[PDB]
Amino acid sequence: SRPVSDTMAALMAKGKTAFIPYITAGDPDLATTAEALRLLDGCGADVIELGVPCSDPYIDGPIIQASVARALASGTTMDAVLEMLREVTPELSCPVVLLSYYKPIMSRSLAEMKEAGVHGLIVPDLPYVAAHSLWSEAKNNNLELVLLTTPAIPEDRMKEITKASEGFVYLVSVNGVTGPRANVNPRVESLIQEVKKVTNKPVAVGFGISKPEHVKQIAQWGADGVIIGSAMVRQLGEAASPKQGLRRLEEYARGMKNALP
Repeated sequence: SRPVSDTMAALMAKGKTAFIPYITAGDPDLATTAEALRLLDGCGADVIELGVPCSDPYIDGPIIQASVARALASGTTMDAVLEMLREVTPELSCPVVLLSYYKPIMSRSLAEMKEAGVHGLIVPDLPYVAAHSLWSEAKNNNLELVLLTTPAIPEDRMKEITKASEGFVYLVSVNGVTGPRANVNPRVESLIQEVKKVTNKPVAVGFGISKPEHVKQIAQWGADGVIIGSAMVRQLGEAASPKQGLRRLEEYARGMKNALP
């Protein structure tokens, strides 16, 4: 797979928004996760966000919250995920971005991760104190650390964020937690511009997106990518069964993909 920064940069040269879906590793089970990764890839995922479950996913609404509990129950662990990606990534044409809270990745060497074929990593609650640590650690293992910025971040810290991030800038669309939301926050419109004004890094928007008109709007506004999670879990994870679940994901993923062309 080509690097995330690379994948993002090629898209923007052709003036396009990246389709970046997100599912929870282990929901329903690692075996279903794999297959799902291929569907999304076959559907058009330019980048795939894979969530690693942890005991306290607090920057997550109830939909993902439920997705994690299932993940833990089925027996998913960081060790297992990578083992799963190691044999699956060589099949994926797009890079995979691992997403997990600081807790599960603090006392861990990032070598095993790069071995699994993972390209990027996102840590929502990354303490300001360990930020340079993880940062130096990621780049030493050729893992692009994707930092987030939300509406609450002042103009100046946002510039710093944009400068230290790698792969793309994860622009959180709201201050609340992950979850549906019927309308795209209006602040995102000007915020996108504000970010692209002080940085040439790819700018991707996340949180909320769960309808085509959302992807259509955020794209027209200039975003370089749209990240969609809760809406994607709601299809594969809450389905009455793995089988149906994958079907729904296929039907939903393709639908969100057409809203871009």
